[PDB]
Amino acid sequence: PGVTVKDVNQQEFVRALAAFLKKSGKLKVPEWVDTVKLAKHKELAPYDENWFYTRAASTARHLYLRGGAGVGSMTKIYGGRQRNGVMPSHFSRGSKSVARRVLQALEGLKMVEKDQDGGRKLTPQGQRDLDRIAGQVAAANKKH
Amino acid sequence: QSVQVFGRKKTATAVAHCKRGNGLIKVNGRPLEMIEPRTLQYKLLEPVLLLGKERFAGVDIRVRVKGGGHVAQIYAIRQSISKALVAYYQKYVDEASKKEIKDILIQYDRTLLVADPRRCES
Amino acid sequence: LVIPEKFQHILRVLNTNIDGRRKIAFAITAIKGVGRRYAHVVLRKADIDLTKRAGELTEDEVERVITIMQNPRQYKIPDWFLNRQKDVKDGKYSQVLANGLDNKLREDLERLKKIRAHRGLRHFWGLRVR
Amino acid sequence: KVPKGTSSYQAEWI
Amino acid sequence: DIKLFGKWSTDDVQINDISLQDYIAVKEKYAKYLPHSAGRYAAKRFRKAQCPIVERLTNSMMMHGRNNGKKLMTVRIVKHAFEIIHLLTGENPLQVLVNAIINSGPREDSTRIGRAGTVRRQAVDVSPLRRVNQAIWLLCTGAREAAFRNIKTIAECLADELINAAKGSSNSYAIKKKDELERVAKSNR
Amino acid sequence: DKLNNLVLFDKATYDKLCKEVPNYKLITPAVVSERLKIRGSLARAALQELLSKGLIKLVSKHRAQVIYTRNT
Amino acid sequence: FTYRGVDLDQLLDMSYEQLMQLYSARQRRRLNRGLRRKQHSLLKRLRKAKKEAPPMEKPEVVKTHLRDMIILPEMVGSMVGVYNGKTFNQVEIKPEMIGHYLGEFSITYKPVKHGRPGIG
RNA sequence: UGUCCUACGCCGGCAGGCGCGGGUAACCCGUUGAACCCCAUUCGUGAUGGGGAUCGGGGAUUGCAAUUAUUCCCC
Repeated sequence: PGVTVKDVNQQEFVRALAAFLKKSGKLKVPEWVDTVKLAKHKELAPYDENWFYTRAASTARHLYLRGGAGVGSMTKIYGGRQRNGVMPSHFSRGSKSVARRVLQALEGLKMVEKDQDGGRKLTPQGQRDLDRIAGQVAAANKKH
Repeated sequence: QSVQVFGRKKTATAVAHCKRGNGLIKVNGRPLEMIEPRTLQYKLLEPVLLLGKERFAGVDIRVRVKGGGHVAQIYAIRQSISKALVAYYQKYVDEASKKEIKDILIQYDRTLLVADPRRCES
Repeated sequence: LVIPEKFQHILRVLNTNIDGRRKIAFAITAIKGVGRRYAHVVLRKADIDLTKRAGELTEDEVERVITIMQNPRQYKIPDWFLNRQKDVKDGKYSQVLANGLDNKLREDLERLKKIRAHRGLRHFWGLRVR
Repeated sequence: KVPKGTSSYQAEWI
Repeated sequence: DIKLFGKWSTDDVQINDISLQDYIAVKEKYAKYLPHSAGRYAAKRFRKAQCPIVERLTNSMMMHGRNNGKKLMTVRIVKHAFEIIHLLTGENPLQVLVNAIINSGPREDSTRIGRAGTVRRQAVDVSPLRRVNQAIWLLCTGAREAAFRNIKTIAECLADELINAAKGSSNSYAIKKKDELERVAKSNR
Repeated sequence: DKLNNLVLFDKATYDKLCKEVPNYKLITPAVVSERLKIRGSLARAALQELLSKGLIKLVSKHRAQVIYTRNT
Repeated sequence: FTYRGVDLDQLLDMSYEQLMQLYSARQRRRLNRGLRRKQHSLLKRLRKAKKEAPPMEKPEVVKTHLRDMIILPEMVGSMVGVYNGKTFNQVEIKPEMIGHYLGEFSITYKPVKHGRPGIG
């Protein structure tokens, strides 16, 4: 029963983690998730109705893969093409408050621990949870 | 009891560490099927599909990759894995297996052992 | 999907013909003063699934979409999203609609001619303002 | 039709 | 055994015309797993004849400027077009590709002789390497104008052009252009 | 002339969908969109419905091209 | 007349920091930064010209080179000439145009009427 | 590249503000966590959801001063 998150399809791992967070029930969801835009370079609201859980799941997995990351690094990770009009396109960071409240909601789930180093890292119980969903996807992948 | 090789393409350098194992091929803590350009997947199974899992029975190989892009990293990965197997069969296996494997790989393609000397120019 | 009998080919909304065969969000976008962002948020606030087409909607859903579109603010649409934030006349956070844009554009233009500002005279000659 | 206080520099604007 | 995309056989491919046999490089040692190889093939003259012909078709598929560097897209489009060919015809799509290249390449062409002002052209023979190159170029161009503004995906249109050229019917762009070039050359002499 | 496509099915269109479609050997949204002048979104909806029903085999799923097969 | 739903009388009697909510961002930033001594001198000049006027007659014209003035509600009724680099333009200060600068009321250039082109 | 480059937290729809540390630099920015590209969703051949000019409103910084839109953000 020894499996690792790194030996799992990352996309399906994010989807399964989002499903686990959704059927978990308790999670701090802001009231403006249906009006927010996720970056200054993005154009529309996301098509997925429950994008917040997927974002929190991907955030938790990113803190698993490389910890010690703050809000600024998380905005650096999710940046993209700013289509500046007739101007040449550039690179722009994501929305700061969205990532900040994602981290605040996840530490409200006691899954993310504040660090003396300066950033944030993953709790050991959160690591156990991530290993449990990783084993779930491994079982649903190698047997199907 | 172990060997350490490198393989470069443009800028990407993949370092391969090979030892006595149980038939597992690992890169950056991820399985070889778990690298994000699955379109270019058969290029990185070319040593395995060319050579079979029978001679990869007791080999543990780890690859850590720095720099480059995506395609150059994949070519560095396959080159590093192949050089690791060749050096392992040099140091710990006989020489006839070495020349047989080298003949098969060279008659397949040349880039999988020798690196492209061309790089980005000023 | 199946054939809906109660399908409206053309919608008649707010002095505007709406192509009913289109998607709901972009059919609402087809009128003046509503873009894809505003149509998406007013449809999310109406608790309506976004995957449906415009013509195969019931009348109560259409009228409640029009109701939420007419008065945004007390239906929890925030006052940074609307078209006209501070009107010069009354200063009310108001989202204006197809006749409203043209009417208030004309009144802004005519008050700018009455002011005799540089922008109003530039509009009168008909040159670039920005 | 010229306003009361405007100058020729801006009377050509009107 | 080496199978293109892991499924497609190469030993069933037979060359009809022996003049193009030594240049259509698909058969035994030139069969690979993927069209992507990124080898130095234009370093010295006639080295591109050693190139696998699927790689040639892929490399002539990125020609237009907005797709001028993307190769993984071209190899997945080649894979999809081979799927479309296999479900339509039922044959080996490599055989269909080889037949299309054979039936697409012009055999003679007009050329200008004399000086600047000599507006009469002489008909000359066409090299086999040039014949293969121009056949690939015309097939890819037929795939381009076959799919500019339509619902049809370019993989489907590339498969349709390849099948129409392998059948030799008067529907492919390459077949029509080859017929026009040969008629012009026969008129000039 | 402009192309007019049905965003929703018709009775004759549904009759040609349930019967005349799953014997076309190869199935893509483009060919079913061009033979019957059907909008492509309705085309993928129809092909997904027929795959869920089980009358049409599936070869390939991708972001750009999806390839289906007539069953036997 | 009304301005953001506020009429002129309670515009005049209102204190200074509630006008720091009723303008645009530019005018609020300028008046929060603080007006220069020349602004304040012109302000005294305008209030002096307004108080020293007959009730039925319009005030005396005050000429200025200042183009960065923001029209506060205190100057409604002032008879002001603005320099545009060459000539003064005299204007009544109307109350619907408080949220603007003075310099845009004297245009500094002429509208271009194109003549017959020369050799080129 | 840097004594203006920014790490972290909080307030923020977002431009941005607030409290704090490092770096006169293979140390801190920075494993420079780049974009194309890849995989899934919606669109479906029409001035279209392509293309974004031109305009109408608000907000925030830079600067003695942005009215003749400095710049950036949001409908």
